[PDB]
This record gives sequence, C-alpha cells and structure tokens, in this order.
Amino acid sequence: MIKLVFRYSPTKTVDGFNELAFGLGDGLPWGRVKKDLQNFKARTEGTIMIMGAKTFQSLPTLLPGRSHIVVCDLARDYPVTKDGDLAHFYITWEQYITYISGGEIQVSSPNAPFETMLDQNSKVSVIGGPALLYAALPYADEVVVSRIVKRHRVNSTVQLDASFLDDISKREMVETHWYKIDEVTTLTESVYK
Amino acid sequence: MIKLVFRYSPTKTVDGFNELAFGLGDGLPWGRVKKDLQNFKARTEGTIMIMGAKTFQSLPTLLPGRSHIVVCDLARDYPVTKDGDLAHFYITWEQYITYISGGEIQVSSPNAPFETMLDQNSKVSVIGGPALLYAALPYADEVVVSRIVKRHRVNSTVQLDASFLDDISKREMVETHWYKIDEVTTLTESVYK
Ligand SMILES: NC(=O)C1=CN([C@@H]2O[C@H](COP(=O)(O)OP(=O)(O)OC[C@H]3O[C@@H](n4cnc5c(N)ncnc54)[C@H](OP(=O)(O)O)[C@@H]3O)[C@@H](O)[C@H]2O)C=CC1
Ligand SMILES: NC(=O)C1=CN([C@@H]2O[C@H](COP(=O)(O)OP(=O)(O)OC[C@H]3O[C@@H](n4cnc5c(N)ncnc54)[C@H](OP(=O)(O)O)[C@@H]3O)[C@@H](O)[C@H]2O)C=CC1
Repeated sequence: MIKLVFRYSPTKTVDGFNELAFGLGDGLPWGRVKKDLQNFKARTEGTIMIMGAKTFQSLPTLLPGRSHIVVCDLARDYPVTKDGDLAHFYITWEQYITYISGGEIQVSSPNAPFETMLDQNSKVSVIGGPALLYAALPYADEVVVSRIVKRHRVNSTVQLDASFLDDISKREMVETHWYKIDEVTTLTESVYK
Repeated sequence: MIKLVFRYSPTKTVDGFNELAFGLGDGLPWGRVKKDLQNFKARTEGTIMIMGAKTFQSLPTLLPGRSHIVVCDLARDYPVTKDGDLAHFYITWEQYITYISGGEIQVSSPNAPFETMLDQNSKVSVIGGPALLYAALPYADEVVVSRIVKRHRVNSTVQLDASFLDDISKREMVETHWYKIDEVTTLTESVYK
C-alpha cells in the first residue's frame, strides 16, 4: 500500500502570479498549523514514512511511532534531523524506484547490520520532496492532499507543479475535510483513490 | 530538452483481455518492423539516449551516431549489448532523477576519467524501461509514442499501464503518422507536446 501525504498553499507572488507554495527553507510556507500537524500524524499512523534528505533535515526530531526511511545520495553524509537524529533506514533512489514500481527491497539500519523486507504488502506513506511525490503518483493507491489557504501571501523556496495537482484530480475523490483554522486561514484535506 | 520515444502494441491475452505489450524477453513484441526502426533512428537523431540496463542488453550493438547513457545499479556488473559493447556513460537513478527533474549532472566514462556536463540545454531521448518512462513523463517536453497493431495476438513479458497512455493523451497532439506496414500490420507514430 502506497499513500502520498502532502500539503501546499495556493498563493500569489508579489506581482500577482499564481504559485503553489510547498516548502519554505527548512520549514513550511504556512508555518505550524495544529490541525495540519494533527492530520499528518493520523494519515501517517501505522505506516513507514519515505522522504528525501532535506525533508528529513526539516524535522526538529524523529516523529514518534513511525519508521523514517530517507531516500538520498549515500555518497554524502547521512542527513539528520534538526535534533541530530539519524533515520531508521537510508535507501538509494534506485531502491526507491524499484520498490514503488512494484518490487521488493531490503533495507538495513545505517550503523548496524540489521535489515528487513519492504514489499508490496508494506504500508508506506511518501511525504517529502516533490521529486519523490511525482515519482510515486503513478503507483500510489491513495493520495492525501491538503490545501492550506491564507488570506495574505505566503513565501516559498520550493513549489509544486500545477500539472501534478491536475494528474491527481483525475483520480476519484472519496473524502474531503474543510476547516476554518482562524480568521485568515482555512485548511482542506482531500483523499483520492 | 527531454523527449520520450517509445512504442507498444495494444493486443489481447489468450482469454481476450486487453494488454499493452511493451517488451518480449530481450526483444520487441512485434519483432523487427522496418518503419518502426527507421522512425526510432530519426527521433533519436541528435540526442543523447537514456535507457535502463535490460534495454541496453536488448541491443544487438551500439546504435550508430548517438551517445548511450544507461541508468542502472552500479553495485552490479556493467550491462553490455548483445555484442559486448559498454555504454558511453552509466549513471545512477539518483543522477537520472536529479537531471530530469531540472538539475545538472556530471557523467563520466565507465573505464576512464573522462566526464562531461548533462544539463537542461542537452537534448535527451528517454527510450527504454517503463520505469524510466513513467519517471520522465512529468518533465518531458515532447512525447513520441508509436502504436503497432497486429491482426493476431503478440506476446510480451513487459507491459505498459493504461494510465500512462491516458496521462499522455492529456497533452496536445501535434503530429500523427499512420502506415499500412503489411496485410496484417499497421503503425501509428504520434507526437505530443
Ligand atoms: N507536504 C509538504 O508541503 C512538505 C514540504 N516539505 C518541504 O520541502 C522542502 C524540501 O524540498 P526538497 O528539497 O524538494 O526535498 P527532498 O527531501 O526531496 O530533497 C532533498 C535534497 O537534498 C539534497 N541531498 C541528497 N542527498 C543528501 C544527503 N545525503 N545529505 C544532504 N543533502 C542531500 C539533494 O540536493 P540537490 O538539489 O543538490 O540534488 C536533494 O535534492 C522543505 O522546505 C520542507 O520543509 C517537506 C515535507 C512535506
Ligand atoms: N519502446 C519499447 O517498446 C521498448 C521496449 N524495450 C523492451 O523493454 C524490455 C526491458 O524492460 P525493463 O526490464 O523494464 O527495462 P529497464 O532497462 O527499465 O530495466 C532493466 C532491469 O535490469 C536490472 N538491472 C539493474 N541494474 C543492472 C545491472 N547493472 N546489470 C544488469 N541488470 C541490471 C534491474 O532488475 P530488477 O527488475 O531485478 O530490479 C532492472 O529492473 C525488453 O523486453 C526490451 O526489449 C526496450 C526499449 C524500448
């Protein structure tokens, strides 16, 4: 089971052009929104989270309860959390593609012989790095996308391609949740199959 | 410039189910069709061809005039052509993704220090391995897809996902060529932007 779990904020540039804010430095364009974080935890519960190196680095520390697999260039130093934590498993892009495309891979701890099997029965959530998300979409069983809307502009250093959201909209939407976070913020979490 | 150049044959299984034949062992489901091979050469002319390991192995020898880049697991032996030829450059999936997603990578010859730059101005054709094709589609500038139709069933060991062809059909078709190859064979080459 492969689930995509990500968020974005449709916003405007200083000149009024549209853009889909995805990342802001080592954080999020909309900052820290309680409901957003709560939804994330519920959606990733009981799954093995897969993310890119910068996504792992953006974490203040390991998220409790879930295994963190990081896809990165192993020829470089291991990426760590803001608190210095290492991931449970680090895999190459080749392993990542072999897995999401329907294969099975063996993952091993970073500084230990321990290794286990990640196959098509494993429950996985792909969360960070548009590259990882775009690569997994054709093989995903479920897509959980959140749209955070702010009254005023939000900045970003990483954006999402509108074509990506378009490809997702082709899928069957089966669930949608809308929340008035505050006077200038709304959050919509939608589930596609 | 990223161009996808691939072919398939919409056929039926022994029980009448539909399937998109893509590969047959180390060859093609429809065998060797002159026009198909001629089209391939014209479409890959002046470009750097990128393919997976088995695709490289399916080649009787290096295709004259074009650089062959093979994306594979470098922890394994170098894949060679049916004639024993090595590719001009071998890169990892990480390098492949970094490139197609908009980056720049440095490629080096297999058994020599030589290395060069592959960037967004390079002219590339992604041809073999559905995994490579699915990964490049969201970043492609052009898609050249050929549909070979045989009167009678063709076998295959590798197939294409109908969703892939569906995603392509969303693009603007700008060219289409249909040929009556023979009494039981037709070939349609279509170009999407
Ligand atoms: N749902 C959401 O909205 C989410 C947003 N984010 C946000 O995403 C942004 C990060 O996006 P993005 O960069 O695409 O993320 P990825 O995790 O996809 O990519 C991380 C990058 O870091 C580099 N890298 C590769 N290997 C290593 C290594 N071993 N050590 C250190 N660095 C390495 C590479 O650099 P290079 O580019 O040079 O090849 C790679 O492109 C952040 O702002 C984060 O807050 C994160 C999760 C979810
Ligand atoms: N347009 C078309 O219709 C085209 C069709 N083809 C056909 O495609 C078929 C091959 O498809 P596919 O297998 O998806 O192709 P790819 O080239 O995508 O994959 C080759 C595979 O070979 C393995 N491999 C990885 N690294 C190495 C290595 N270093 N040495 C040896 N093997 C390695 C892997 O095995 P593993 O699965 O174990 O991870 C990988 O999955 C063929 O039948 C070919 O004729 C080829 C080009 C074009």
